[PDB]
Amino acid sequence: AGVKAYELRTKSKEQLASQLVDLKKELAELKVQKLSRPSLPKIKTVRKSIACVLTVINEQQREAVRQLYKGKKYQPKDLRAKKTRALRRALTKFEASQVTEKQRKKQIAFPQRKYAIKA
Amino acid sequence: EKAGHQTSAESWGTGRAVARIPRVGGGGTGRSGQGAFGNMCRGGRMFAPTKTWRKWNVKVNHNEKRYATASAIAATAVASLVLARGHRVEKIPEIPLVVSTDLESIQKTKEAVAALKAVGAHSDLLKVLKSKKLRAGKGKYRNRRWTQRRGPLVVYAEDNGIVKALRNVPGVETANVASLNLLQLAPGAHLGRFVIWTEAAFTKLD
Amino acid sequence: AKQSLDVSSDRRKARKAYFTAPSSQRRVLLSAPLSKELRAQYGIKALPIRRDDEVLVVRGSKKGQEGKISSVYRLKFAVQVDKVTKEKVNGASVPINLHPSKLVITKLHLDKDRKALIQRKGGK
Amino acid sequence: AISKNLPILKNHFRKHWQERVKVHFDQAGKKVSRRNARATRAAKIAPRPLDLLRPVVRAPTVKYNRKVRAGRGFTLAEVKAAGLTAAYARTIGIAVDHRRQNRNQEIFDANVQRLKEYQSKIIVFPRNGKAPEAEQVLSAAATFPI
Amino acid sequence: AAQKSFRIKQKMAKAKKQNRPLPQWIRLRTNNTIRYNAKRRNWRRTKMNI
RNA sequence: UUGACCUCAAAUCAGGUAGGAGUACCCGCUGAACUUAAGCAUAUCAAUAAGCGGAGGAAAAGAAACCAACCGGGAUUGCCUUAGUAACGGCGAGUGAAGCGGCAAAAGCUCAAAUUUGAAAUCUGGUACCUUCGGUGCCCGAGUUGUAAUUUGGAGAGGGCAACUUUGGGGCCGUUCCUUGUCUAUGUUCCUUGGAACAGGACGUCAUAGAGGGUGAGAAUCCCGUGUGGCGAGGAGUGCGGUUCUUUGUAAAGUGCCUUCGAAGAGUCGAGUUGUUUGGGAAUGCAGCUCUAAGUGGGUGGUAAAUUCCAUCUAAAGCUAAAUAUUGGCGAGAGACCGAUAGCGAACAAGUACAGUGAUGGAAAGAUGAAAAGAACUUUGAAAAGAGAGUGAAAAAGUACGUGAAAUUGUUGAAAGGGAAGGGCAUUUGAUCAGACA
RNA sequence: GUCGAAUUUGGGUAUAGGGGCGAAAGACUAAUCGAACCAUCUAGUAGCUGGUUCCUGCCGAAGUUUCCCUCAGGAUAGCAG
RNA sequence: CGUGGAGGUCAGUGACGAAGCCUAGACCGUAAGGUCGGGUCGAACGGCCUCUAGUGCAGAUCUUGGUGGUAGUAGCAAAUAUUCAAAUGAGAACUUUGAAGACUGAAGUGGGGAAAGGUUCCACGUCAACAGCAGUUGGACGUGGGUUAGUCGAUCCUAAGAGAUGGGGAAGCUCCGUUUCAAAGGCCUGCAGGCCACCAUCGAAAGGGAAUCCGGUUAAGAUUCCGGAACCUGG
RNA sequence: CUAUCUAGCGAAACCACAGCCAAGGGAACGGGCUUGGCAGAAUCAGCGGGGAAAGAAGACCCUGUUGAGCUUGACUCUAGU
RNA sequence: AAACUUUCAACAACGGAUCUCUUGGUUCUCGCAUCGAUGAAGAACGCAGCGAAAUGCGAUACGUAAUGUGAAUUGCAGAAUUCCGUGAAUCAUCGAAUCUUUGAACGCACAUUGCGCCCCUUGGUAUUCCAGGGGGCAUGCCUGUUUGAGCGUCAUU
Repeated sequence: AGVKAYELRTKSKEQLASQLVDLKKELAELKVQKLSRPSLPKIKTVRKSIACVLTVINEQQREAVRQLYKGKKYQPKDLRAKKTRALRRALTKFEASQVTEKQRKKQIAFPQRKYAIKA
Repeated sequence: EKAGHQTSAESWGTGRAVARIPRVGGGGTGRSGQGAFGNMCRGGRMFAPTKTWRKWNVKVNHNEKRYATASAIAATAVASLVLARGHRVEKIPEIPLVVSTDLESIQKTKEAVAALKAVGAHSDLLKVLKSKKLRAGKGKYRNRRWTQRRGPLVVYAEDNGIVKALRNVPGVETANVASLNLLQLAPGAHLGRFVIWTEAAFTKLD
Repeated sequence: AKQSLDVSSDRRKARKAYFTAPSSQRRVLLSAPLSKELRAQYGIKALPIRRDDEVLVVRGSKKGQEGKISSVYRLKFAVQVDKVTKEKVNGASVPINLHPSKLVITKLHLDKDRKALIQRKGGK
Repeated sequence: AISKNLPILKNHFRKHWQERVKVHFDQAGKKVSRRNARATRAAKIAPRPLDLLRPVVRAPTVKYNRKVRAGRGFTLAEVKAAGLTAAYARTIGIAVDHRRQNRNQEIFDANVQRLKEYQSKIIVFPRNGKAPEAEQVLSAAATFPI
Repeated sequence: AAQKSFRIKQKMAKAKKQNRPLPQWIRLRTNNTIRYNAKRRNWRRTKMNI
């Protein structure tokens, strides 16, 4: 098992750094033990624990930055949506719906009507 | 279109004491020096490769088509030809068989089947329920594992559940009078099916 | 007899799927039916199989034998059972592998999720 | 080569034709596609009957100066003769042309009759939301035959 | 060649690790088909071309 | 001196964008030959392959400087037919369209040229705030060498008179469609064989489920699933429905009749010539060069020129979905296909191994068994191994393993044999063999 | 044969295919040169050579005319079915 | 007649044994071929009426694979040459040690390296395969170990020469040129001072080039490690 | 030093089937066929007459309405100038 | 007479034909439209407890997080701090991250693991040197900003 991110996400940056340091220390010692003994797979768990810790830390900074750029014009390029290149260019809903005033008048005057053919 | 053609094999000619099919060049591999483009070579190009624009479908005169259906229908009323295929029509209250139109309103396969056994198609439905056999060719790995006989044809005018009540009973086919597929009426091009008509259908034939 | 076009009766795709399928779906393919007693109890016939349930056999050379699951083997589509072991000439005991469809359950290694599922399926 | 008494051929197969051959195995699938398209269009249509009115026409040159044909559009002339305008007409299930100048009085009359018939014959929903709320037809190829 | 690119030496270690036989625990794996390495290399017979 | 302007620069200036990949289909450009002509140079292959540029999910084309000559039709694209036709051509080989008609699918439209002139009314950006694919204010800036409103030739504008007619943006839930998940019947009863019964027999049961698959051998009823229905999750959205608020507004549209008018695209059109291409023929289109227009005009009307009429459109600026294409990519479903020397080169650690300096070339290779139960232990031998034993339904299934052919070889057995063997007819001799009755 | 110069040679560098280099032989140009190698067009065409898969029955030929840049081939007539 | 496959039919055959194979055993057919019996083998297959075709091989110097006579034959013959004894081991013409004779004879069969190779170098174990005999040995097989730099080289400089930029041609991938018709910057003292300028870049493990030697050490490394003594560059 | 004999190893070309001759006739020079002569296992080393011996779809020759290279006051064009 | 040659059968051998099989191919129809400088495709290198490859991932390295399932994986051992749990699995799903060196490839180069410059920060006495860490430095074009040149050019001192 080991550690769990839902337990870690309640912690702070400093506690997480200490945790990470402890994990790297332990990992170093385990590498020493790995040649003293034929096999040692407890090292996998601490390896994955480091990954989980780094993920959470990255998340904290990233969400801090996001709430910092909350509702700003230029967001960072690693924080915009990725959708795909051709879309990140292409028109917006606004620009697509932009319409000249002549066409507006014709649409309002003569829109397509609902009709039926019986009698 | 590219099979047998992906090679770049060109003939060595004559003067190398061998046949002048095109050979693969290069080296260091078993294929190096091997015969190529050809129906007779391994890894080659079959004779007259199969094309999609073979004629697959056949236009037949519409009248001739209707003629054949009429002949099949007339053969439906001949007990010899139905017996001759091995439709089980030995007992038969009377032929052509006509049933009340209330059978179109059956929703359950069980109720319909019970009716069928009562009229006397049990032996034919057992001809199917005992003829299920494996196929002898290579069809089994072409999604044609099982072979069995062809049972009776129920003819309805209006569908009110019977077709779905009968889509699971093996060997039995259904039809509307309007359509009447020849493939059902003369399977294997052998005339005389055991046809069960409904009253409404028998009237609508005129 | 299918009606849904989205389904296929292709031999190849079927066998392909069954062999390449993952542990998730193999959990279902290794389902087993229940005893008459358990069926009477819960109004249901079969379940995915799991470990530590009890079981009896109904087929095969080992028919009539009983036991509990030592271990599931979804990688072989099989089961392994205490009280069911071949003795080699070296005398080593070795478990025999079984397809669950040829078994019957007598007890259930019951769990929150298991009971929830049980009430989930009903038994229409 | 030449051989026995036979009519002479001209078969134009010297030109890598095998690469460019279209077969129609999708003769059926495209029929399905089209039926499905029409049905689905209709389903979303708000019962406007899937084809707009088109006018009666004097069928060009001599081979077919006899026949009478469905054209494209109804001549603004004949429109305002019926008593309306092109733009409103297009909102209605009508099709309008600016070419095809009317020169034949009976065709003038016939088309205006069609238009008046159609105007009397249809039922338009209000610009607001609530109405008699439906009944669909998909013709106007047929209910006003030609 | 006693004065060699590091790129080259990188590839040397790569080939050194790629030249070996199978671990045998694989041959006992469920549903195996791999009895022997088919991609081995020996400097006497065949070369790397670097 | 100061301040502008025009032009051109710089900046790791603020923010943006293009490159390359892929390339079945698409728009272009460039561009052959083998070949055919029974030779061959024109011609054909071919306006193709190769080479280069550039896109999309479809493209492209498209609302007539049209088809026509009828009583006329009326954007484009595709199918049928027109037609193997008119026409082209060493009139030789050969090539070869278009209108009309029927069907599919359908949809129209915007810019320029006009004084807002009782009022740049237009727009990017920055900045604060906000209900943020955006919006209000402020500021800077662009801009009259012209942004906005109007109008686009089907017309239309200006004024005058006269009335009539109609409008909008929200939230709300529902519905639609996707992503999907879940629930949705029936024996494992008895007997036979077999290692195993998924076979046989008997007895049943479900069926809007007897399609397929797995399971120790052909399984509707052992399992998944099938089928029919139901209940939810998350999302897109505006197609539809229903609610609920404002109130646009003193502003927009449309409608009649009198009047003044009524702008309409130039190194283009057109012509000559050259080259190419075309069915296009005294010149179909395209491009180069030379000449170079007009406004009751211009283009065309498939025989060049002159003359007079007629008819049809209105270029030289532009946008536009669907029908259509698609060996690529992704997800499906099917087959009278091939079945391991086949079928993609590749059913497997195949574009791999391997060759070549390199471009490039390019393999072979499937199957124990139900399960390794993969042969404990003894014995001989250095050991491999053998002999035993033993598992297994079978070891005639022992990792060189399904079956296990022939060439070919060993042993055994039978037989012959003076420089061939083999064969036909005939028969002895030998070895063997079926067939008739109660 | 030559062996201190028109020597021999390593390494780097330049020249590319109707092109390169050439104290010139049509020599060399990755064992390939009176036009390299790879792929493609391309399964190029070939009046020429070779081959062309089971039975039985019934019938049963020609190698001649005429024209052909025609003489190892075609068309046509004839023989045959 | 026969092969693959499809529709239909024999409520066809079959694990109590399907097809497949062998069978100097038999039967039918003029024949194409069909049937039966025995042995083997283990999972599907046939008869009939029709349909359909990638449908029947002795050849093609046909293709792929495999096996044969040739034949235990040809033949394993250059480089002066080996021999004795022990140990080892199942086993020694060939392994090791030792002893004899002999060679290369420094223009070496020595020692060192550049190119190239890539762990072959070294240790232990080890002989199924290779070492055209052998094999206790090995550049083999198996597993591991091992390559230490301020001073050696690369790194820098430029040569022949290639190659961006500004530009120009090119439909175009791109071609030309490298004192180019360019508004091409950095040197000191936020700024005032002040002077200069054809300014890309790459291109030599043999050219130019800053500086290190000793003695010792390992199974295998050393001007790289150790001990000691120096030098150069920069600050 | 080989060949030769032995231990061990261990290919290849070629192969319709094969392997005694004469004469005849014959596709006009047969190992086979016809008539004759003859004819005894298994063989070893050499041997170089024959096997119209093998090597190679003849390079000379002729043909092909197949080409290429080169030339030229051939036909037709062409970059250039 | 043996041997030898040849034929036939059995048995055994060489060899892998035949038959049966098939997680493959091929062909057809449907449905959809989504690469990339927000750094692709592709490449190289390295990553597991015990791996050579395939496969998957990138120093968080056969993967991390979240979600769904709800107790496996499996060749061995190790785990289980659980198994009525915010919780197994190479599970599925996938919307958040990591994403070596490269590559259009973007500091300059590139047979180099080559040599520079700017900002911030940290050690060595350090604005200047060395080192470490962190972040940056391509070109073209556009919109605009600021600074600017020109007797191009206007008005006035």
